[PDB]
Amino acid sequence: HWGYGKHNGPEHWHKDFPIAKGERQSPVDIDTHTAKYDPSLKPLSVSYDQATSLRILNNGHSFQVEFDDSQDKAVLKGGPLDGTYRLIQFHFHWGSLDGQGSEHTVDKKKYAAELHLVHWNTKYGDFGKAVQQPDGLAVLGIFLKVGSAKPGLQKVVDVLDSIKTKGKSADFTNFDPRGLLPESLDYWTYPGSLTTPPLLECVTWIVLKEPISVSSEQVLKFRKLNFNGEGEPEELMVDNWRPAQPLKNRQIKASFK
Ligand SMILES: CCc1cc2c(cc1OS(N)(=O)=O)CC[C@@H]1[C@@H]2CC[C@]2(C)C(=O)CC[C@@H]12
Ligand SMILES: CCc1cc2c(cc1OS(N)(=O)=O)CC[C@@H]1[C@@H]2CC[C@]2(C)C(=O)CC[C@@H]12
Ligand SMILES: [Zn+2]
Repeated sequence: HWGYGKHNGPEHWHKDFPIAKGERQSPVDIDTHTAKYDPSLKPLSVSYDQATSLRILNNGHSFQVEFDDSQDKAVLKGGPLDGTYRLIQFHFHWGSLDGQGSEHTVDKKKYAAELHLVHWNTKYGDFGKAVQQPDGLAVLGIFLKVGSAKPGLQKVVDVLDSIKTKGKSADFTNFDPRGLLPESLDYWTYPGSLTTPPLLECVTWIVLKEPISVSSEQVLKFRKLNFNGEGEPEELMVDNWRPAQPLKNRQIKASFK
């Protein structure tokens, strides 16, 4: 099955998933000089006050914190988006070294990690139907750099010991994702895809310009997770990022001058 190794990594994915070579694949390099300010972009609205987390899961590629999305609680609206998108989960991508790990890049710069807050367009009724639509998902991407600790991340870091291996989960209630957000909501936006198989072209990407800082110890704990299941040979969960893909016939728009 697909993964991030030499024999099953991103350069192999197109064999099982030919859309890997499609017209709106993600991630991309954000060329800041070529991105254009768009006055038509409505204000961006991140409303997470009623977010209800449930569980944290090692999914074999990364780890994810899942939310109760059976009601309109935590939602993303505005910006480039038409309608309302509901938060279902967040997860991260990260490196084996601080100098790599992000999926998007900014003028070719790679960050240590990238947080993805995944939301689905409520007009499609549930997540599985939404991923079949060109405007089905909105993913808010946030870069992580290594510096000061992010206090709001520590509760996540400390439960990772309980989900070391693939398929392990743990209860994870009352976690507030507002503690993972930078000060500014200035962003770049473009139409793209999921960055793992099945690589569906269903995502409006909204990538924040301002990174959050996390500590070396916090990201080190990400790197102690395992891709493997319990009782299997240990494979450290690191470098679970897809590299930048061709921009093709797309323009990246900026929310800011
Ligand atoms: C990989 C594409 C895909 C993923 C998913 C579903 C359906 C999918 O499309 S498809 N075509 O049915 O396979 C349904 C459940 C989803 C799961 C992703 C992780 C989710 C969102 C959570 O965190 C909790 C609910 C989980
Ligand atoms: C649907 C959003 C999305 C979900 C997921 C990933 C990437 C995503 O796209 S992105 N990076 O936000 O564009 C990476 C790993 C995925 C995880 C969902 C649960 C999965 C499918 C499993 O159970 C095994 C693999 C797990
Ligand atoms: Zn992701």
